[PDB]
Amino acid sequence: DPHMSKFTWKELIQLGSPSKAYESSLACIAHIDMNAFFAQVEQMRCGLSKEDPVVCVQWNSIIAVSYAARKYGISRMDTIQEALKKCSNLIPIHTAVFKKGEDFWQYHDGCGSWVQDPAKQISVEDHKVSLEPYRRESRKALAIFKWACDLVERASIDEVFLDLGRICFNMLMFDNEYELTGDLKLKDALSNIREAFIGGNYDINSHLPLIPEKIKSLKFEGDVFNPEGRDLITDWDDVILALGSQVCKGIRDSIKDILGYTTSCGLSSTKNVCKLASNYKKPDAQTIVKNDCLLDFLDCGKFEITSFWTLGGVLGKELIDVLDLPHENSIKHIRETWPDNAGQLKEFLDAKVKQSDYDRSTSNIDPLKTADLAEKLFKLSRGRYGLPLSSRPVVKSMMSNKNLRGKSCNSIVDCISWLEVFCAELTSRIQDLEQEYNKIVIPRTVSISLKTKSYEVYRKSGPVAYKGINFQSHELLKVGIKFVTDLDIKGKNKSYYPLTKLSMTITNFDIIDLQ
DNA sequence: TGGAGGGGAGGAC
DNA sequence: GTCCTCCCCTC
Ligand SMILES: Nc1ccn([C@H]2C[C@H](O)[C@@H](COP(=O)(O)OP(=O)(O)OP(=O)(O)O)O2)c(=O)n1
Ligand SMILES: [Mg+2]
Ligand SMILES: [Mg+2]
Repeated sequence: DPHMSKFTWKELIQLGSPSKAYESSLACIAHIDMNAFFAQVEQMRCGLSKEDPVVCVQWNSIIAVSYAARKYGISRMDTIQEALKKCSNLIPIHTAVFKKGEDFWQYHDGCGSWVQDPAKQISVEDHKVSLEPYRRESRKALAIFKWACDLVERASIDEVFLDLGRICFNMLMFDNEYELTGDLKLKDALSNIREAFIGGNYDINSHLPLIPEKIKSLKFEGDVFNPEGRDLITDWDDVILALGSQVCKGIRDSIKDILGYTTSCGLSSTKNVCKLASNYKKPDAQTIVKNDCLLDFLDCGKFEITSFWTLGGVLGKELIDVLDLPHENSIKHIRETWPDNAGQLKEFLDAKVKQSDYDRSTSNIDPLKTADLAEKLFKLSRGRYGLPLSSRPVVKSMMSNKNLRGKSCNSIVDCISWLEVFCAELTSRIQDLEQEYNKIVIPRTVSISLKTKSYEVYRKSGPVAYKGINFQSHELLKVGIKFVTDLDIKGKNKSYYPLTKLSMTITNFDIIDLQ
């Protein structure tokens, strides 16, 4: 019915449910990504400004580039020498490090491979990286996001998704202060829908009324992706998204004012579109993708099917083959080749996998789950694939890793020396989590993984005992030593020392709430 | 890249 | 039944 909204009361009311808000076509999701994160952390640690060309350095690689340094053409994974050729006033700052034989990490400022003095070197032979300064700042940001929003998923060290559903719903229905103009409040613009909601006489399966003309005065905060110049507010999804953009800006300002960090943000009805949108414009920007602009955005030429989370590896490449996708404009191709429903694509997939020709042992497509795959591709190609936000435990796993150069791990005694660093590092991380979150954090399972001189991988995992935080490092080392000596035996008569990599990972934890 | 963190399949136990 | 090994996803 073109006399009514495309959306129902059900879809609007479900914004107030944390468990179901994501499946609403009115969903309002934000993806927020810290700009040049490790470089910003170092900038703030060193009392530097947004104009200083900082780069964060790990061994000889630039692993984060401030926006000031980007103006010189410096890119992530430039070598430090390459970057110095591009910018005479560069401020390279090495990550913090642990020294082999010590049990604490620190910064050695003024030191690195670009320093002439051999007294101010940070040797790859005798140190390991600590990412803990970045992890600490990430946890501080997470606390601010969770204070502002009831459903936050940490997606990586510098990324979160927010479900703004409750905030948007509540603003839409109950906010009596928000002004659209000097003469018009949100409460008056929305008098019809609020009357209906408070009156309580709607049927959940009925469509909403067409939006009132007065709500078209509501503004989006940020950059609205709109190359075709479409009308900004035409249905209730736009209203919710505009309100969400106002809230998101306030949250991002809290991050900036409290921690000092600039962010980019993407706002849309789905996690996958939000993630693309947050990367569209940087630094310090919010890109908003309206439902009516989804195809304009997805087809702008920046993106392919492999741009979507889960599709950037081997499965994505198999799909390119299986679906005969072109090398460019694959998203539009999927949309137009199976234009009506996902059943069209499922039929195509079922035929491909039913062939005796198809190798189930090497494929990453589950032949029993082609309905799910077809729906996922069908909806992703339209910007309408809604995934829930998880919200994670305090920790799930914890790894300490050292890739080894030359003969720096040439025997079991060297292995154990590095394991001692790993155990000190992990125990310190666990202790910090226990204090910060008021928990008991108990490692249950440990995995040792290593690579030989010939790059062959050897792994072993198993249980670790628990005796309290004061014995944690010892308990971890006990298992580490057992596993490295077990693997040494397994490597007998084979190419082994010197190792090229050794790592320890606590792969399973128990977490106990206190208070 | 190195140095992370997430997640799951399936045979071993 | 759960555990261990190996593999695939991402920043
Ligand atoms: N392969 C990678 C990718 C990233 N990082 C680190 C350094 C980054 O600062 C941080 C977050 O990654 P992003 O991809 O968000 O990159 P930045 O925040 O540095 O830059 P942008 O402003 O483009 O987000 O993780 C890393 O160590 N190894
Ligand atoms: Mg970032
Ligand atoms: Mg990122």
